Amino acid sequence: AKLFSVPDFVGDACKAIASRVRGAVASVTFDDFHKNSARIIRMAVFGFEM
Amino acid sequence: PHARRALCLLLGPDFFTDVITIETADHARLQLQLAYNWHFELKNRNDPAEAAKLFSVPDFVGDACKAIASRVRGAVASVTFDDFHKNSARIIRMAVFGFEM
Amino acid sequence: SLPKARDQAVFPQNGLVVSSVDVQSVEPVDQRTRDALQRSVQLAIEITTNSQEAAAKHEAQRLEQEARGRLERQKILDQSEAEKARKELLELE
Amino acid sequence: SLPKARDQAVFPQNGLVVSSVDVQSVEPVDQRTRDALQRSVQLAIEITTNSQEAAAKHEAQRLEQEARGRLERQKILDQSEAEKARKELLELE
Repeated sequence: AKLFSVPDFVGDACKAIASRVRGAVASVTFDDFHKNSARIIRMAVFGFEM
Repeated sequence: PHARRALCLLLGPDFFTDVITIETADHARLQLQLAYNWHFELKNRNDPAEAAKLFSVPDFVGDACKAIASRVRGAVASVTFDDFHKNSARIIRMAVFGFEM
Repeated sequence: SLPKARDQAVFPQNGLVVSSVDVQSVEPVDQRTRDALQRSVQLAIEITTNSQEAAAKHEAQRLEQEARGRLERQKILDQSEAEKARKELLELE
Repeated sequence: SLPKARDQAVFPQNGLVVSSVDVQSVEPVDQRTRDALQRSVQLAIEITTNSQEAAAKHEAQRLEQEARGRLERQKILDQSEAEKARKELLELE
């Protein structure tokens, strides 16, 4: 039943990832955001070191 | 202030698609859409006192949005626009629950 | 608790306790605090633009000067080889 | 309690006690305290803009001067290598 906890899980996932991606790209120049585009966006989503 | 009305108090995790109008130390007036990932917490889901404490505030959605918006705006008020955009999520997330743990 | 005061604003007349006080937004109503601090906005943002463009100009000068630096050394090293065999030039000439 | 006075304004005539006195807003009604202290507003906010832009100009000069500083040193170190092999240049020349 915890599956149906959030009733709009699609929107929740999209908004959370969009927010964190935008916040992390906010700290880098356009040159950096295009050199390591996928790299920084993918570390933006789940930023950690493992 | 009073738009929605329902018979049930949603306790499950949800969000508020709220937008604030904040102003940083560089006076930069910017509006910003928030989420407020929230969920009600009950350690003993049978006690009448704690269970009725859920309905203490009758507009908990507005209360949460206003409190987080106020504290976020106040904390971004102490930083330049450059800082508020470099550490955007960092400072806004420490704004909501500022401490050191 | 400079130092923080307390966490209770109590009125002894009726027991009314203001747990906390929250202020939402400073309005100031006059149009002259308004788009005159807005010229302040323009200056306080132009300073940021000037700072970042100056730093980038310095880094551009970094690339230019490091370039000229080993430009000199490589002009130098190729003249080294040229003189090494100008030795044979002038021997045989 | 300079020092705070008390917390009671009592009238012995009828026992009426003013526990506290609260004043809401200083109006001053005249239009000349008004948008003339508003020119004061414009000056007291322009001073803030000038202060922050001056500090940012100084930090821009910081980036520029530190840049020129190791610009010098790296011009220097590349001339070091160039002269190191100008040794071989002039030996063999």
